Amino acid sequence: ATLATKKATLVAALKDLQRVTVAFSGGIDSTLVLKMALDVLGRDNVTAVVANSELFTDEEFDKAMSLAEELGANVQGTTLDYLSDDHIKNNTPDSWYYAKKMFYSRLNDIAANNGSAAVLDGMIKNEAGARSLLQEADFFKTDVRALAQELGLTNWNKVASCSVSSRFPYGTTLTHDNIAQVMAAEKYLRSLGFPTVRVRFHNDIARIELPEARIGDFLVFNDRVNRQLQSLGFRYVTLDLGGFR
Amino acid sequence: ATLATKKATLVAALKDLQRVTVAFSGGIDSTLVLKMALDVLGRDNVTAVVANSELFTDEEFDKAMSLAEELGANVQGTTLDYLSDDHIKNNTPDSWYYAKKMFYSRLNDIAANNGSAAVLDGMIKNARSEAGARSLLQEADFFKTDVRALAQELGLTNWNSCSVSSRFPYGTTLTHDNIAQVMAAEKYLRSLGFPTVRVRFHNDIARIELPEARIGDFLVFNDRVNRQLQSLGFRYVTLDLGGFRSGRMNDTLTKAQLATFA
Amino acid sequence: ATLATKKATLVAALKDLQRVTVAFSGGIDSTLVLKMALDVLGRDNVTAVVANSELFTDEEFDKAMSLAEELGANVQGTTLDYLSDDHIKNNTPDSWYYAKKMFYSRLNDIAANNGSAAVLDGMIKLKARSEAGARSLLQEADFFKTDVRALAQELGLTNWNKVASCSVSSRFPYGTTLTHDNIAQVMAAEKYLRSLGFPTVRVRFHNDIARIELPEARIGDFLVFNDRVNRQLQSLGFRYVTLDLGGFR
Amino acid sequence: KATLVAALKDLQRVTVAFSGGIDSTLVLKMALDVLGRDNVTAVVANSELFTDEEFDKAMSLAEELGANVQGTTLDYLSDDHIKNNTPDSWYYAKKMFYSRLNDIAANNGSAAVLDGMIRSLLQEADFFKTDVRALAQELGLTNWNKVASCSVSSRFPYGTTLTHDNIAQVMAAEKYLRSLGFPTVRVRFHNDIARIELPEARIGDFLVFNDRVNRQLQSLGFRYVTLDLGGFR
Amino acid sequence: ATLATKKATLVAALKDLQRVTVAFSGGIDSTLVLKMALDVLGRDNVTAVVANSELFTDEEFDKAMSLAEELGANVQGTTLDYLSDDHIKNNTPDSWYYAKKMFYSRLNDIAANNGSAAVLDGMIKRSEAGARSLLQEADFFKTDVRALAQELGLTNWNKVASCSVSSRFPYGTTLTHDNIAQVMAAEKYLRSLGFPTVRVRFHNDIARIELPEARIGDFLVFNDRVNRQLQSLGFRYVTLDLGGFRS
Amino acid sequence: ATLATKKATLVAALKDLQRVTVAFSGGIDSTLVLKMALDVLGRDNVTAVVANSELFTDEEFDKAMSLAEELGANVQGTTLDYLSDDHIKNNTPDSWYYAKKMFYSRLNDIAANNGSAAVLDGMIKGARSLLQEADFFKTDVRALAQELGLTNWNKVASCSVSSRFPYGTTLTHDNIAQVMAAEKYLRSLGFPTVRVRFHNDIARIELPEARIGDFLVFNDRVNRQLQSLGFRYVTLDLGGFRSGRMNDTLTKAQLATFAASW
Ligand SMILES: [Cu+2]
Ligand SMILES: [Cu+2]
Repeated sequence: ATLATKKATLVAALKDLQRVTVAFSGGIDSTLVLKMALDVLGRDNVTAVVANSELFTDEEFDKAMSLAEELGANVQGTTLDYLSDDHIKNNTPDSWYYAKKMFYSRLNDIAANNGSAAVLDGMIKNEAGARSLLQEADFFKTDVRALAQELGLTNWNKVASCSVSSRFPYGTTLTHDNIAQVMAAEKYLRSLGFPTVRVRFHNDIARIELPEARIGDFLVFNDRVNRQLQSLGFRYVTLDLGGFR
Repeated sequence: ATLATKKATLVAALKDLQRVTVAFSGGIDSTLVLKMALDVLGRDNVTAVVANSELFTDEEFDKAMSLAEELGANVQGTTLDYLSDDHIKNNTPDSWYYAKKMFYSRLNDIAANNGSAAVLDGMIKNARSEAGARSLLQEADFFKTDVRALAQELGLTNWNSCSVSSRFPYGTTLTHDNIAQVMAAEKYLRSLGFPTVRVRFHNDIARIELPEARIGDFLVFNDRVNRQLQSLGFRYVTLDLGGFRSGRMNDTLTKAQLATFA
Repeated sequence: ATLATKKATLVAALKDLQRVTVAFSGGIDSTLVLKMALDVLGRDNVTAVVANSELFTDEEFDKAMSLAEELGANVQGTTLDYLSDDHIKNNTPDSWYYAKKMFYSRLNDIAANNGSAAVLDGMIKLKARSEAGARSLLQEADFFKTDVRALAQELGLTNWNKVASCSVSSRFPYGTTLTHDNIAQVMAAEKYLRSLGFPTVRVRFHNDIARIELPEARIGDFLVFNDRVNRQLQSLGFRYVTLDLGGFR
Repeated sequence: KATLVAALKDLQRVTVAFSGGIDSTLVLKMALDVLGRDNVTAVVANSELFTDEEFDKAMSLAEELGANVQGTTLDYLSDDHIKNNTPDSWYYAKKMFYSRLNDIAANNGSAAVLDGMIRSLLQEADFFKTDVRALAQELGLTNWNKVASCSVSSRFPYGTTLTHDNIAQVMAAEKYLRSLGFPTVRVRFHNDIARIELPEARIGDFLVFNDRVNRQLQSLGFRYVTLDLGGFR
Repeated sequence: ATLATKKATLVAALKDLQRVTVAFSGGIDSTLVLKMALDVLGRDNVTAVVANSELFTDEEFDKAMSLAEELGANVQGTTLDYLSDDHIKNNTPDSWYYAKKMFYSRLNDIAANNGSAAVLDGMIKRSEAGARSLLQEADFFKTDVRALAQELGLTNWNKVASCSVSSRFPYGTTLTHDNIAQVMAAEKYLRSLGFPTVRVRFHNDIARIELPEARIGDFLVFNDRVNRQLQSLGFRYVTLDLGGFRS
Repeated sequence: ATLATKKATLVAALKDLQRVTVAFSGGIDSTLVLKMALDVLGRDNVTAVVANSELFTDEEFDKAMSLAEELGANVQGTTLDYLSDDHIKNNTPDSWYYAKKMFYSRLNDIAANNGSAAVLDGMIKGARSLLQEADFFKTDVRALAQELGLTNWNKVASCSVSSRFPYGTTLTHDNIAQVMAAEKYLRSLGFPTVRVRFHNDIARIELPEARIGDFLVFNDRVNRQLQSLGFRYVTLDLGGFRSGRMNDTLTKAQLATFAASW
């Protein structure tokens, strides 16, 4: 279908739910849903929820909270304790399931206790107690961008967030100390101009993953990065030859 | 002139023409023309035509058709055999004209059989000879800023390319095989992060043109490119030292010696 | 307060004024003011002014003019001669105050001659601005940078000048006296460098030495351009052309 | 030079510890010249801790200098201090080396074992690398081994158990990296991680090889192939 | 099998010939033959010949000529016109054979008219022209050549064996006086920048430059200068091979 | 003329002079003169003098004096105070002459005490440059230096530190030490050929252009180290070391007018 019929589908689904709770991450999908909900139902029928957790950065949460206020939404912070579950804490291969369970269950309690008809998230085309309307309307990454520019949406988080769990090998126990170590290492690298980066944790070895197109530009920073991540507790600071992923 | 009077000129020409067929590329100018024609004459008086060829990728054909449908237009696909004209197949320096003639001839066949008064294109101020293609934006004295002024004014925000003939030296015969070879090499290079790229074809040699500011970024990919483009059929994969568009970024002395050497 | 009440105060202030002249830079603030004026008073009561001078590039002036026209405004270009004021010519710490004095004084002349009630600028929550009686309507209505963006999305604004282009005086040490020739030398050097793909760049002037500042993340990309930049900037009159090892700032 | 000639003449029958390097090569012929080919045997050790290419180049050079040459084979991994790579392993390895040479020299009637360190008669004659270079050409010597090697144990953490496999893995990886033009290189072994040390001035020249080195060192058994940002040392 | 036995064999064969002419390249093998010939037969029975051609550079001919003087030998330069043979001129895969055939035949004109018994070259462990490889008949391997060179105090030879410029041309493209000079000047310019092992491969209007891959990073600073220099030499397009040297 | 005949010219020249003094810098030229003199005249008639000054590093002095010992030459040190001359101390464009005159007067003052006839230097193609008289070129010195078994010279040319300062600048112990410490730090990093040009608070680093890409990994360490030595701004010259010598034909001629404009 055309973008007009996909948008009309979205409006009808929203009109029928009447009052919604929106899982708000700050990326372009969730920003589109949140802004479409506000324009169809108005601020007082839309609660935006932003998850605050130890597995994502303080910077991403702060920008999301302020982004929802900029979009004109009542925004709420909720705090998740992902490490309270033994599967997540010990970083087993199915941790994604226990983490997403804890998230949507908290979001269901929020929407149940404020009278919302569903929880909305930003899943698109190409979690059963969530409605992903963009995927129900057959939106693709191309469509979300087309519809966002039409509404004048302009200020979402342009770099993808993933849980810090992925920086640790399966079986490694996540702790406050070693999560903080990875977060400070990745934060410093982003501060040098590398928004997409991974510091993979191998105890005394840091393995840095960069997009291969940036590795040439990184050379000027070797020695400063070496000394900075050593001051954080790594003994060996390395650059992965395979690049990012 | 004022932007308000240039628009009134454009509507007068549209209202007077009653039924039109628009060559629609997906760029801002063809998008403006199509949307003004749709707004002045209504959906059942406007056929949007999108051309599919061997000289362009299927992806641009798909995105042009999606843009015309999203504008709410009756859209028609037509596919051309550019390689059946030997001025084009043998790639002489004027193939651009014989290609545009073949294109405008098919568009005038479409306009004759659907009862439209003219064929419209999106050429602005700063082929039609024998066809009768009217560039109403240029007839109403539109400039690139005026097209954007009217496009924001009408709520247009979603618009989208060069013929593959430019990748071959004059006299080299274009074939389905060597066209596909060039298109795949350019696509693979784009997938590595180089959106502006040309793979110039010299039979068994591939000559890659890059913006000079990216050549340093490219080195990590040399061996992968070399082996990828060798599997695409090139024997030698090379990088042009002048980069993409030679001379533009040189100093006033060697810009003048790089132009004299052309 | 809410966005919509600060919007209403802003609409009220415009309605009373009827005819306005807008100092238009192209950044998010000036474009917000200009767009609120166009939508409250109509195109025929809103003159947008863009200043042209020796201390800024022809490229930034042309984009500001094109942005105002593209947003649907009647736009006017005014050329200021900042080097005729001794305070600016001598490159002292108060040169900016005299430059903005000369700007607001010209804008009050443009506004008298087209029948405008106020001069509007894009300041949000300064001595020259008040003395000239120019109005910061966003600042009166208690806008902050987040409100400016909230309102700009609400109105569908998505192009403004994201670069904060800076006066060329910052390329000279305090006390070095600006001339037409050494300004032109630096301006051509930065224009040449931007044309190679380096949009954020400074050519600091140390008499016969040019000291180029690049973001450290770009210096590797620069290597292929060493010899061309060396000869181009010498042909502009520098004896020595150098690259700062510390980078930008 | 006068000092060196004095000491060798007095030693009558000698055996030379032959490294293949320029210093060691001086001592062999320097001696062959004053004591005769029949009473100077050159021994070159074959081990798992040094490369086959360095062993093969040394022995043929001793014949090239005109010497009775012997290859003795040392099993350094038979010592538990070496096998487990403790901080004093250099001492237990050096004992096994010089003890095998004192067996060969005792057995063939050699009066001493000599090596090339600047008994180190070259160290006794106040030689430095420059003095060694002028005198070596002086007898028309032009062929040694220009790369002076270090034991493969330094590629392993203290406490890591050396095995035939993990040594071979390290040796093939460094051999590949040298083949690409990086003669000074270390492949430090961290189980599934390979950590490459290059001189910092070569790291830029290396970029063109990232992807090939990654795949080559994985096919050698590493899961992750990395480059140390601090560089060589 | 010993070196001494191999040396004596070489000495015996030289004594037998009495008057010889040596094809002298400057490499270590041709230097060993020349020095052993001078020692066993004396200066007036040994002619050293150095070939001069369009297929090699002038400074490479001069360095071999000056090295032959350093050994104390009467050396004469001879110049070959390789481009006169169509097998070489049109660059067929057997062009190497006709060049070397033309080479050894000129050496036999010189050896006939100076009364020499054989033409000697340095092949180690031709057959048409009767040229003798005494190092090959004396069972020399690279280590024997090196051992004997040290014995005689030989330390000066060409360590970089030069290759005919024919390898810069594809099979079938015809060599001309101009396109050789074009390729040789291009390579000379690239060496002057600090890149000693390099090839400028010729593809009509395209130059395909081969560099060792580990130097390609170092090359970037010269791109534009190399581009314009080789265009001023007559190439329309100047390119760098992504596969590197001997791709 | 072969090496053989030019060497005999040199050997003939040495025998006639009987007693010599050799200006020994440690480069390839002086080492050839010094080693040829000993082989013609013996250790009892070849006085070698090596100069120590404030304009050169202690590393050069010690490296030069050690070599004369290897060549078996009687070698003595002499110390020159170049900073006592106002032409050298204030670095005017003829500073080079008054420095070389002050050098040669010490070398001839010594000549009489030695009892030597002439004083010899390594000038190639009352001083005497026998290599220059015998028609030696840079290539001839290399061939004869191998034939005589010499492989020690100082392989990188060293020049007086005066060239690191603009004409008119007063040389001091403070600024000389600053320039020398900056250069030694850069040499310590793997760049044996380097210059730190002194422009008051600006350091301008000259590198051979083939090394500049290799330098990027040290930008930050060099920036901070040279600031600690007293420079405010640390910069890299875009023209490099010996600007123009390695440029294409057109742009070499253009950088040569740029040079001669000052
Ligand atoms: Cu880059
Ligand atoms: Cu390098």
